[PDB]
Amino acid sequence: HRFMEPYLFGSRLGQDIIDLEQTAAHLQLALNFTAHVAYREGIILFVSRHRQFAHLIETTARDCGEYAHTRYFKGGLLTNAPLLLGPGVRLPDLIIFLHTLNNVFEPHVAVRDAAKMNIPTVGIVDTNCNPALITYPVPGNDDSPPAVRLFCRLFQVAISRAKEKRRQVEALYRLQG
Amino acid sequence: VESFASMLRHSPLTQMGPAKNKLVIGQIFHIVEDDLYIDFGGKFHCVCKRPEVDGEKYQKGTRVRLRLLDLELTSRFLGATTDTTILEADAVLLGLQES
Amino acid sequence: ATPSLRGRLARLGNPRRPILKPNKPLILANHVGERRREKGEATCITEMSVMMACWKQN
Amino acid sequence: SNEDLPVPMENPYKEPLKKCILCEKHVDYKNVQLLSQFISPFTGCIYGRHITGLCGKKQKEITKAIKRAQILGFMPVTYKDPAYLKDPKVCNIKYRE
Amino acid sequence: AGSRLETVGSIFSRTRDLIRAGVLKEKPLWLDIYNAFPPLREPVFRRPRLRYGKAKAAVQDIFYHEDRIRAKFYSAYGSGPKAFDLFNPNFKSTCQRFVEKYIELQRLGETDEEKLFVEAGKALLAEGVTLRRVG
Amino acid sequence: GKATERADAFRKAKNRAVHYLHYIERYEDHTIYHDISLKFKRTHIKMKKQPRGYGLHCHRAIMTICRLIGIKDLYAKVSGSVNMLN
RNA sequence: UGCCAGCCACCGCGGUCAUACGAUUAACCCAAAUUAAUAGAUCCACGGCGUAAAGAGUGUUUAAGAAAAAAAAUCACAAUAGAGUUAAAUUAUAACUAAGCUGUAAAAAGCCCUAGUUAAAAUAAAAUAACCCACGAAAGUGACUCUAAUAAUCCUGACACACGAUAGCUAGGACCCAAACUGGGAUUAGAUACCCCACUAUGCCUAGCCCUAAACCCAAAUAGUUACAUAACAAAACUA
RNA sequence: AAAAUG
Ligand SMILES: [Mg+2]
Ligand SMILES: [Mg+2]
Ligand SMILES: [Mg+2]
Ligand SMILES: [Mg+2]
Ligand SMILES: [Mg+2]
Ligand SMILES: [Mg+2]
Ligand SMILES: [Mg+2]
Ligand SMILES: [Mg+2]
Ligand SMILES: [Mg+2]
Ligand SMILES: [Mg+2]
Ligand SMILES: [Mg+2]
Ligand SMILES: [Mg+2]
Ligand SMILES: [Mg+2]
Ligand SMILES: [Mg+2]
Ligand SMILES: [Mg+2]
Ligand SMILES: [Mg+2]
Ligand SMILES: [Mg+2]
Ligand SMILES: [Mg+2]
Ligand SMILES: [Mg+2]
Ligand SMILES: [Mg+2]
Ligand SMILES: [Mg+2]
Ligand SMILES: [Mg+2]
Ligand SMILES: [Mg+2]
Ligand SMILES: [Mg+2]
Ligand SMILES: [Mg+2]
Ligand SMILES: [Mg+2]
Ligand SMILES: [Mg+2]
Ligand SMILES: [Mg+2]
Ligand SMILES: [Zn+2]
Repeated sequence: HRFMEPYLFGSRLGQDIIDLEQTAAHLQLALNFTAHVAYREGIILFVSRHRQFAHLIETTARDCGEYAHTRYFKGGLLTNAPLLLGPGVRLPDLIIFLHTLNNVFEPHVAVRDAAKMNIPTVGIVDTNCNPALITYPVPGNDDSPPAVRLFCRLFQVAISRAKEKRRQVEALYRLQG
Repeated sequence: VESFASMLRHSPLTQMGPAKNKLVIGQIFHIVEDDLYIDFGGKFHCVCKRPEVDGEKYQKGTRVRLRLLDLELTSRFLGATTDTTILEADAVLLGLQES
Repeated sequence: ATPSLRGRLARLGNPRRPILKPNKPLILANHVGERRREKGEATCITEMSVMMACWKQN
Repeated sequence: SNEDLPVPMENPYKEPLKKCILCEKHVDYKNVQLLSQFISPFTGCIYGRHITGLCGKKQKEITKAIKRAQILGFMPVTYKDPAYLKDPKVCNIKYRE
Repeated sequence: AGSRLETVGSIFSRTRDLIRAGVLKEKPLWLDIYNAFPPLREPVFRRPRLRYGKAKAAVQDIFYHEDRIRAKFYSAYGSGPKAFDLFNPNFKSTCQRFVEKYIELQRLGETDEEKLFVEAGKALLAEGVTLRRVG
Repeated sequence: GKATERADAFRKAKNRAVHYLHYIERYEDHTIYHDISLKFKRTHIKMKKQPRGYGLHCHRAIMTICRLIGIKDLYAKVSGSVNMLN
């Protein structure tokens, strides 16, 4: 993509290599932002349209206690919330993209709808992705099983620590008086 | 603290250079009735045909030898702004961890 | 091998006379054309002829 | 200060370019045996690039040589000479299936 | 209610200005975290315009000095008998052994390419790897 | 808002205009920060920063829009197409 | 009253259906002034030229203008003008065989000095190569060989100079084949058309004119940039 | 092949 030029280290015989210095620099902020929303009782949803690891995304989300969407994204899901989901619902406060592109190789619906509804989006963007709309983009690899498992485990522990430390903070709040 | 330039210079993929006609070890992680999904480990997973000799010996987790042809099959077509990604790699089967 | 396309169409950057003049833009579509059904033809006119030869002779 | 940074130098893995069968060769109008391999044995047409597989210069040169030899009195136009009919097949066209 | 405009700017600006004007009377929870830890680039929409003319991308190809030796090794003997193991992080290949011999032969004050090549090829026999030259 | 009935179109426009809200930076809450010369599809707009005593000498629609926004002092000239949407 | 009477600056209104015609009431704006007409002031482009009006058919040059930072000039292939040659087909012309040949959806007309095969000058044109993209300023050029040869140490520039497809004119020559026009035969109510046959001007060479094209790639020339930025379609938007 | 008008 034209917008991945600053996020790349170079090109190894046609194949572009993403430098991991800015990847880690972005991932620190990404995990911190993801953990803070979970700490402040926020709804976190893992959007990912990729028919290889979708089962792993629902397993990770269920273990985290957050919500997931790996199936076909309907039209007015995030915009027409009072109709698609229920009379009055709570919009997800954070959207995690593990695969910003769908099976058509087009930008996802949710990355546009989150920007429309002022919903923070943290996303793993590949060399063919568009990071202009993602609030917290992390340049990485989303097609490697080890890379996606690493990202899923990192986002699992980021939520787990946030929730647990919220519980001990509330426990100390109870002892405060 | 080790720097990415330093570890990338010593990465095995850097040592391999071009991926044309290179012998690699891969491990099968998925099995279809006749297609074997072999992860040689570079970026993507190649798909191969089950041979006629010792066909029952190919199971999930088996290590095999591949002659890599291309890391990622992409090409340009008429009126296309970017390539058409196949999300796969090109490789052929030679043996199964001859040791 | 695919025929070359450089310097064929009429563009601002093309200095020479256009070579190819497309009826429709050369954009590869997402669907192929439906297969054509073959036109039928009469059968065994040859054997009908030898059938009628008996009738004309006998 | 990093000594492991990539250096901007020419590609070492640059494979040599493919050559036409007659790169750095001499095409002549008197070599009917050579000119006959690029013409059809039954009709006498001159094969194109997609059939012969020659880079841009030698295709025009072989065409000019055939056209010159056909009028100077060295090669027949309508057919390929049966004496040179048994030459090795260089063209990529297959008639009998 | 809110602002559903994407091309105007980023989400943080469209929430902050709405609250400053007084339309959005409720602070979203993520605004405080954005203020505390902002990202590197503001999430403003930028249209991917095509690049015409003589302009070219600014990415530079990754090439080192060891690639010159690896090209000679692959041109002479091709792929090594020891197949490449990409799972091992500390895996050293036959070409890696060849280039490690080449660098030390260079440090030994040898400037001739033939001397740097054939001597390394013979030295590999001391460790006992088989070289298959391609004719 | 577009509908078969005029009242329905009015209601649709009212309910759909709130969802798309801009914020206009107004210098000292009466005039824009700097003169703006903008080229839209086919409509040219030239707007110049104006003093406190020059109240909304603009087009008859720009005056209404700026009255809704909060701009009290402005001068605007529109050239080319005068299409309302553009 | 009902496309009648009539009204209007533009749109336009007149249906036993008029807030637009005529009258009444009511209302609005001016005011000793109010309307109508004619003159004025102001109003066109520091904008554009692919599809709406616009890039002139081409090159050179005079006058005139910009030289604002630095670089360059010249190579396979069908530029052009002369001279020579012809591989396939076609035909004038002879010999054997047949009574048919050509013709269309079907026919008719025409030719039976016809048709097939074997030999054959002259004229015209130059399969495949060409899925190539070169030459020439443009028009234009691709069967072969030879000679001459393709300006500028390279900005723009006319009403001046030189070219300028086909069509048409004059004189001489050529005429296989194609064909305006014309004469027959089909179809049609008509067919002075599309369909079939024959033939003339013409297409061919030399010399002299004519100076026109959807001469269009509807995108002017010279050096550039991918910055801002999609009226629509189309070949993306732009600078000096 | 054929074939007009409102
Ligand atoms: Mg990817
Ligand atoms: Mg030219
Ligand atoms: Mg068209
Ligand atoms: Mg079509
Ligand atoms: Mg108007
Ligand atoms: Mg009146
Ligand atoms: Mg009136
Ligand atoms: Mg009245
Ligand atoms: Mg005008
Ligand atoms: Mg015009
Ligand atoms: Mg022109
Ligand atoms: Mg003209
Ligand atoms: Mg002449
Ligand atoms: Mg004659
Ligand atoms: Mg007759
Ligand atoms: Mg020819
Ligand atoms: Mg020149
Ligand atoms: Mg000039
Ligand atoms: Mg002329
Ligand atoms: Mg003439
Ligand atoms: Mg004649
Ligand atoms: Mg005729
Ligand atoms: Mg007639
Ligand atoms: Mg023309
Ligand atoms: Mg024009
Ligand atoms: Mg000019
Ligand atoms: Mg549109
Ligand atoms: Mg009539
Ligand atoms: Zn060659």
